[PDB]
Amino acid sequence: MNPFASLTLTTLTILTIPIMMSNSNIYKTNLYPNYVKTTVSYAFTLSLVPLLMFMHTGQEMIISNWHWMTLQTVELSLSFKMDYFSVMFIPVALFVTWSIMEFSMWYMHS
Amino acid sequence: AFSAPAAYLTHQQKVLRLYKRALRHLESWCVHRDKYRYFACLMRARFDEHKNEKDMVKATQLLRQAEEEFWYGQHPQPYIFPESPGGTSYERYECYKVPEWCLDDWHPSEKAMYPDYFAKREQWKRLRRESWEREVKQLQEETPPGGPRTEALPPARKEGDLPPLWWHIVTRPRERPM
Amino acid sequence: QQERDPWYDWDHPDLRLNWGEPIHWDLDMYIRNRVDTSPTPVSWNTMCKHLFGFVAFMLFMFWVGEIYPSYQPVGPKQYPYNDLYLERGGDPTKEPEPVVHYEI
Amino acid sequence: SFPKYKPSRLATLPATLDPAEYDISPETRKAQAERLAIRSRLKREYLLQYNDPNRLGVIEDPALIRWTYARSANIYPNFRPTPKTSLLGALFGIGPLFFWYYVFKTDRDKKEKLIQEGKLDQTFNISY
Amino acid sequence: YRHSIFAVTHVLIPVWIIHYYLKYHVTAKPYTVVERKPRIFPGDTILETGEVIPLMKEFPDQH
Amino acid sequence: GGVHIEPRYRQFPQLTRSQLIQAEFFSATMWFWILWRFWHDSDAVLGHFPYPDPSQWTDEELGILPDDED
Amino acid sequence: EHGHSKMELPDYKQWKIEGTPLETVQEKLAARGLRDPWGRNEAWRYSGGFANNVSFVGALLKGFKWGFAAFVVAVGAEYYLESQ
Amino acid sequence: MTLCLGAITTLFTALCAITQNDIKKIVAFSTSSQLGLMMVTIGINQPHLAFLHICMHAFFKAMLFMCSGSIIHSLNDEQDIRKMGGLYKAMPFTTTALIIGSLALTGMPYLTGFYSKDLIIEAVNMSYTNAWALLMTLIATSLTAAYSTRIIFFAFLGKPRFPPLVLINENNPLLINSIKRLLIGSIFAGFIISNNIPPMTVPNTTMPLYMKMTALIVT
Amino acid sequence: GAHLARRYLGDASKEPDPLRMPTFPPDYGFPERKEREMVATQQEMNDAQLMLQQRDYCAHYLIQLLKCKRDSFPNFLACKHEQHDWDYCEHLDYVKRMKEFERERRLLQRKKRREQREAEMARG
Amino acid sequence: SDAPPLTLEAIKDRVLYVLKLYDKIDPEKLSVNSHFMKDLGLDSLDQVEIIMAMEDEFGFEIPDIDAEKLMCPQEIVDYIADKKDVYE
Amino acid sequence: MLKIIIPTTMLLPMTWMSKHNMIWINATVHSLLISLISLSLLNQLGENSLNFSLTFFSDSLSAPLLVLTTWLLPLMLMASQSHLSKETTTRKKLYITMLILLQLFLIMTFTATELILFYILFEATLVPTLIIITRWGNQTERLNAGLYFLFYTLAGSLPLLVALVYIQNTTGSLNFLIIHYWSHPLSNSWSNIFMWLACIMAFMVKMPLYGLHLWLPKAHVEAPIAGSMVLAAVLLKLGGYGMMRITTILNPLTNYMAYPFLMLSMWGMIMTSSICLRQTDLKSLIAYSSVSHMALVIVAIMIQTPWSFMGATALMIAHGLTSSMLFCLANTNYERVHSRTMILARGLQTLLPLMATWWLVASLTNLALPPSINLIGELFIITASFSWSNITIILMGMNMMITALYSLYMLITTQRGKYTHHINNIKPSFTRENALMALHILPLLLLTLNPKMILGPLY
Amino acid sequence: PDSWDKDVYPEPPRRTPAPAPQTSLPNPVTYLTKIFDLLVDRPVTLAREFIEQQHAKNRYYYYHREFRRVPDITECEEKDILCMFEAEMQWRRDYKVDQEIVNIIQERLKACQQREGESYRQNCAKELEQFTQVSKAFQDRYSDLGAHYSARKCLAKQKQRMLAERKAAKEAAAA
Ligand SMILES: CCCCCCCC/C=C\CCCCCCCC(=O)O[C@H](COC(=O)CCCCCCC/C=C/CCCCCCCC)COP(=O)(O)OCCN
Ligand SMILES: CCCCCCCCCCCC(=O)SCCNC(=O)CCNC(=O)[C@H](O)C(C)(C)COP(=O)(O)O
Repeated sequence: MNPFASLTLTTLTILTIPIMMSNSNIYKTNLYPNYVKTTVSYAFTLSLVPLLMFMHTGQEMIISNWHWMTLQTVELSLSFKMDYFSVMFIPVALFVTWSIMEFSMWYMHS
Repeated sequence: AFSAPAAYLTHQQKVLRLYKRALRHLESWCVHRDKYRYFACLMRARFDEHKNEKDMVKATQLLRQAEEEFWYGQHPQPYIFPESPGGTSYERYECYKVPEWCLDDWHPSEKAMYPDYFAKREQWKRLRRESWEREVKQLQEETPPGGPRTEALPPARKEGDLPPLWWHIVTRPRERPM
Repeated sequence: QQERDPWYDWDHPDLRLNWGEPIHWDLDMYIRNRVDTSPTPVSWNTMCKHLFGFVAFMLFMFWVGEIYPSYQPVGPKQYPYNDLYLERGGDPTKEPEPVVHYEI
Repeated sequence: SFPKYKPSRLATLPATLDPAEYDISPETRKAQAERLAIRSRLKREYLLQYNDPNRLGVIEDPALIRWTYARSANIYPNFRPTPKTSLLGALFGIGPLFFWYYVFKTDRDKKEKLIQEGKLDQTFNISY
Repeated sequence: YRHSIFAVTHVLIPVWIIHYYLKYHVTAKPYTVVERKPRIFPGDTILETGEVIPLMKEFPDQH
Repeated sequence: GGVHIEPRYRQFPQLTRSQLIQAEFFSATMWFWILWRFWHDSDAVLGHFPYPDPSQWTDEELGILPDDED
Repeated sequence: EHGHSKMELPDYKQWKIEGTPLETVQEKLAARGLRDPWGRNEAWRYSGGFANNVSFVGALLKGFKWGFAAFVVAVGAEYYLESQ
Repeated sequence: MTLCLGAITTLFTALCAITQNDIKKIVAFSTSSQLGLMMVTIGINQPHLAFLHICMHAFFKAMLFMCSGSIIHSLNDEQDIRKMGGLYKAMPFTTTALIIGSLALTGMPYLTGFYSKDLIIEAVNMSYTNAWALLMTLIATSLTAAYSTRIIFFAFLGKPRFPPLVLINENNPLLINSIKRLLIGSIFAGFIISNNIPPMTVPNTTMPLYMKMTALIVT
Repeated sequence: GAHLARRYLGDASKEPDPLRMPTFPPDYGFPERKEREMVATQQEMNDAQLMLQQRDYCAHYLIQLLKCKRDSFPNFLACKHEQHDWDYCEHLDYVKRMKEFERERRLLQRKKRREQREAEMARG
Repeated sequence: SDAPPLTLEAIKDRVLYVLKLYDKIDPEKLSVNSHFMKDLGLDSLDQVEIIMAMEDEFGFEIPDIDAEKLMCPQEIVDYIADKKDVYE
Repeated sequence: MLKIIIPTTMLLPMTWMSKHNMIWINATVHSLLISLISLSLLNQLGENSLNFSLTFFSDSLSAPLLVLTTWLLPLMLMASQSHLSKETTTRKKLYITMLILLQLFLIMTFTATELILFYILFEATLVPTLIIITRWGNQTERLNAGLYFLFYTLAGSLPLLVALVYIQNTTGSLNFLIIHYWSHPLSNSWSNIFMWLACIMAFMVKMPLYGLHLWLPKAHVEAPIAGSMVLAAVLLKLGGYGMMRITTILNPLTNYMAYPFLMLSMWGMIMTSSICLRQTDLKSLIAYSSVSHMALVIVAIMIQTPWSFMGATALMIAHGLTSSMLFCLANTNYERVHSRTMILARGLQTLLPLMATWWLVASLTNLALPPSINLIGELFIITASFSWSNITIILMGMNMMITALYSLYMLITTQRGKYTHHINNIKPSFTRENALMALHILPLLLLTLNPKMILGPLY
Repeated sequence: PDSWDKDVYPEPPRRTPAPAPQTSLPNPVTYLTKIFDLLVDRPVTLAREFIEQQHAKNRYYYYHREFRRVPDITECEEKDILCMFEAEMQWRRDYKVDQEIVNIIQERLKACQQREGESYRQNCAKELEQFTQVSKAFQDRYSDLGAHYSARKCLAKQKQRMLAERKAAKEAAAA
């Protein structure tokens, strides 16, 4: 149902897998920079879909998925706003980050 | 850096230092090479006019007005070499500098790799152990009463001797260890 | 500590200190990571005068620009339904003084 | 002639602009010589203790010990109650407290007066 | 081959987990995923009801 | 991942044909895009709707009477 | 795999002050009885591929010729297609 | 307050950039002036235009920093523009990328920077705002063009001023691809994004002819 | 703008204040006073949820343009006619605002001239 | 980085190359061991100019206290090699 | 509640009957088991309390403090293992006995249905701490330090005893439940003012309140590492717990008697923070940071609002864990260098990278980086204070900035820069020290997932 | 979903437009959503059906706890500790339920603002009024009690409020 939320949360979630694997063996090899670059490019390509779906229709959602706590009458929950600004700035930031990471593979080689 | 400093700078040394500083700041002002050559020849001509002055008092009166003129027109953003004490990479690689004694704390499994390197290290250790006992007596006999006047050290004078206090000058980490 | 000689062979090159020499009472104030007293190409008083003059002039000119604004030779923008009464706050049970827009 | 440079506390005088270095007398040369002599003696002592293969610890610096002791533990025995110390202590330790007390007491009095008069509009103010 | 495994373990599995979590746990509670109301233009028709929005007032068109 | 190019010491560096062709291609692409957009959308730079002259409007449409009625 | 190919320096007699602004500097200096002792050291900066410069306007118009040709061809194609 | 803070920020930072010698410092002061322009846009009640400028600045400023880093690495970690001379032919891809990015930064028509900066200037010219802030923004635009000129002139046009051992090299696919992706972006993304997003503010259809061209005139 | 120079260097009372404009009744000039028309109703404008600042007298063209942009999605440059119509209507709105400004300026001019003539007649 | 590992032969070649471009020196007379003041008849300001030219050639600067006592090309080469840690 | 008390008592015969080389193992294992048992106290109700018997009861204010107290003992044993290596078996057993006795008193003190039993145990905690400081301290100032730590406390708390017995002569009871259910307003009288002062100052001196904080740098610097840990983590929180308990009978006088102390805290949190900027000792810097944090907790308790109490509880727990970790890191440096001076051993990130990571995480936690529970408590207190008065933010904001500064100062002086050349006895960090740091830091990050467990009874 | 009551959490009928394609170009959104369906929604549906049948094989129940009403603080003797205890516990339970009612109304307000989008200032007016009423009642009941709040303090606050209202009404009638 409504792939908007699934895709938007999938981008952010798969941006974190290399941080989880930073204690694995790949972090001790020289393939890690390429691994992070490939992850960022895949995340950008994935995030390009909710932008298309907003462009076609104007899809806008709020996702309050995890409830952190409730101080009496105030409820604090893990909530994501996926409005025009978010779904437009995510692809741009991911594109620029992919370019910068590929550049850094050459700049920071030594 | 390597040379031991003296108690004072003579007039000649101060004049030379002013000339080098003024040339560097003129180069910073005149970016293009031919313009810099022109104004550097002009500066040299202005500098050696008073070369043959004989008295001390008026020579010292110059190089004072000269330093004031230098300070007034000193190009507040001079060019600095990247590794110089103001350059953009001055202490860039000092976080990669590790002392040699750290290798004494390696696990035997780590020292299992590089056996030849650690054998050479033990040879160096033995050489240092003997040379130190020789060096202490050398420096004791050589030094004047009341301690050393200047912080300059003597060379080795015998056949098998090593220069006193050599271990931490020879065993510098490197300029770019990694 | 910043204006000590950077080319001397100090025992502590980062701190620019020698073993055994007396330590200034306020060494931790001057550690090259904090306040330094190095001579500047321009005098302190001149620097202060110029910076304060620039800031004061900018503030005064912004105040003047507030007094004397800039705009275009147009009248107010007109909105149809009583200046959008219902869509701006609402209160649909008070029947406001209706406003009418003059066609020219 | 060029405009003069005026030193300040946070922008000191360049060493090259000091008239003291252009007034050279034999006593100044002897002072510089003995300064370098004590510096060289200290450097020789440190370098002898530093290059020792037998030493396996920290080279104790009496200067650092003196600095820390003077900064921490030598203060009170050399403290003397004078007009300057008394006035500065009174000001720096009492003035801020009374200033801030006046500020907060005045603000809370104004707020309580507004609440009692009923004109504060505390709508939606649930959590306090 | 490496790209296929990367697309499987790094995109497909997380999207499966997130879609399950959203479709069967997050939406089980009210107002957890709130959606902006879609825009309705004159002349449109609704799938739920089937009614047709009447057109506009025929503005006098020129240039 | 590049090719081997040796230093030159005071001579012009060795250049690859690929980089020259790529740079010239991208510059030509930029200039072609600018010219194409200006040809097709010229109003984005010069405007499309003329600015009227207010002083040229007659007093009739401005509701101006000949200084005696009111 | 590193750059170990034993690069050889050119011949020092190659660098001449002639045909460079350093020559004009030398004339202006000799007008006062002065001379440049390091003039030949920098002649390499005006000798090889560095001998020719490009203006700022020429730098901005790096690929205007090919771009303009392609634009003309494309607009001609658009005219020959729309007028059909 | 937002409008005034933005105006003073953009003017002051462009003025500082006008005379810097480190290339990274010049690009950083350009970034700060662009941020000031973004705050000026916020002040005149145009948030969507400010977001659009954010999106375009990302592309072209990131490309500018990559080109600067390429020069720095190729000249043995040297950053002062006094010591980089004729690089227009010695490294042509960085040259063309830097020229295109500088043209986009200065609001050259029909580039990525056009669709944001041109609208910012048109919007600030036709609003009930400060006169001082408007003048500061115009001078800031002129100074933007001026410091882009400084970068190009001192880094690519003259005779070489770097040490004799020439190690100039661009032929690495990573660097070329990374730069060229953002080059294509800084050419076309403005047009694509502006044509794809829905309208979020009333346009400035009719303006005086001199006032429509003011950004180009000052640039 | 020249009006800024006229107001700030000349006579302030001679020219209108944009904050309190208009200062004269709509019927002072002529008693015809035809009313403006609205094509888009309240409910359809709310349903399209344009913007509070976009719900002006040109909103029917904006609604048509949004219907366009939604319907022909992949062709993001399909109907440029609707953009042109919306821009033309906004242009006409702006020229009406300019005409209102000019009318108020001329009315202020004639009011000041009336005051001066009455003062001169009373002086005589 | 991609900087070649310069050797003592390269340092000596570059030092002599810079010195041969100094027209105040006759290229026939000078050698690696040729002293500046006596064998070549140069002034102190000429020496400081030579040191500055070496600094420009090699991209790093020599402190004045170390520079003022470099009187032969051989010890200039030795100083550069010691600074750059070039054993070979 | 005796299910925790009896094993803690059995720790003593277990220690004294142990083999000469197995005391540390037994004590650590059984202390960890007791902590696991104590974890069950965290299951609380929104209603009154867990009234186990007529003597002991537990609340959601007592439960986090009890869990922290039980958790601290294994860490103190691990850190004490090192510097007591060359000690005789009997004196090692005596040290462990002092730690166990201190824990037993602390556990009983936190339950303590009655107020004079609370006074007796809250004072009994003074003797083991004094013996620890003055027997196993390294420097000659320990004796003086001990004197201060003793007499200050007693000077504050001898009047409290009088007040307590006086209250029982008029109210008839000191049981906290009856005290709460039968509370009456305090009229504005000089006698009531002095009763308020007597009830408050005993817990004021132990926070410590600014101006009454002179014992703390001495006691924390001169004590051994276990003493420093127990002082910074748990013993400072006794004053906060007591103030929370006893403010129920001091209303509405607290509305205006709190003004002298609030200022002393709000301005004081500035001064002590600024003191941390110019400090040549690591332990002294950590001690003054503790003073600043407890000053903010004082402001929270005096404001007397629900958000204030929740923030105060969270901040007590967070500060306890953070200060213990920072003291442990400083001690790891000290056991290598033997100096306790910040400027001497430098550039330690190159030589010990994982310990540098521990230092970074500890500094970030002390800096109140979100979503750490340190920031949760600080933000709740700041919001409550803004409701109290909109000007407080200024002072609060200043403190926040200053905190970051000195925190990163400590991180940059010791870990960054160039290593000291002449120090060549910096061995790689042992598994014991790394495990100590991990066991300090992991509970903080886990507690950030369930903050309601440390937000007090007013959650 | 039946998991929650639709009356407590109201929602509009949620009318949506129908696809009216004006060009012959195929939009990528429909192909991408069909691909998403085939590659994501079907495996997820299958896994959920498997887990749901596994749950159905083992079904058990839990119940909502009911609480009797007890006399409140207004009918307790001065020192009668047992009645005060019962009344205090009842008052605390009522306070928690009131907090949760306020939470529910706040959730209603927040959901509506997002759903309305651009016309939220006019469209969400009904939601806003409910929040104002509930907030006024809650603020009257429970504000300024302090950290050591109790049923007695709430009763005293209500008593003084009633005294103020009575005095105001008497002075208004006798005006
Ligand atoms: C770290 C240093 C802190 C030292 C402690 C500071 C707090 C001192 C508290 C005051 C001491 C007196 C304790 C009284 C115990 C409470 C009992 C009580 O309040 O009952 C009052 C008794 O009140 C008193 O008697 C108070 C007399 C005070 C005498 C002792 C003075 C000690 C110094 C007082 C000034 C210092 C206080 C602040 C200290 C500031 C910091 C050092 C009513 O008595 P009745 O006669 O039965 O009822 C009256 C109706 N018929
Ligand atoms: C852009 C910044 C502005 C720059 C302004 C600077 C102004 C500089 C002009 C000042 C003129 C002077 O030198 S002030 C003149 C100072 N007095 C003398 O020169 C007398 C004796 N000179 C020496 O001894 C020297 O060392 C010498 C013989 C030259 C070398 O000797 P060698 O080599 O054999 O060692």
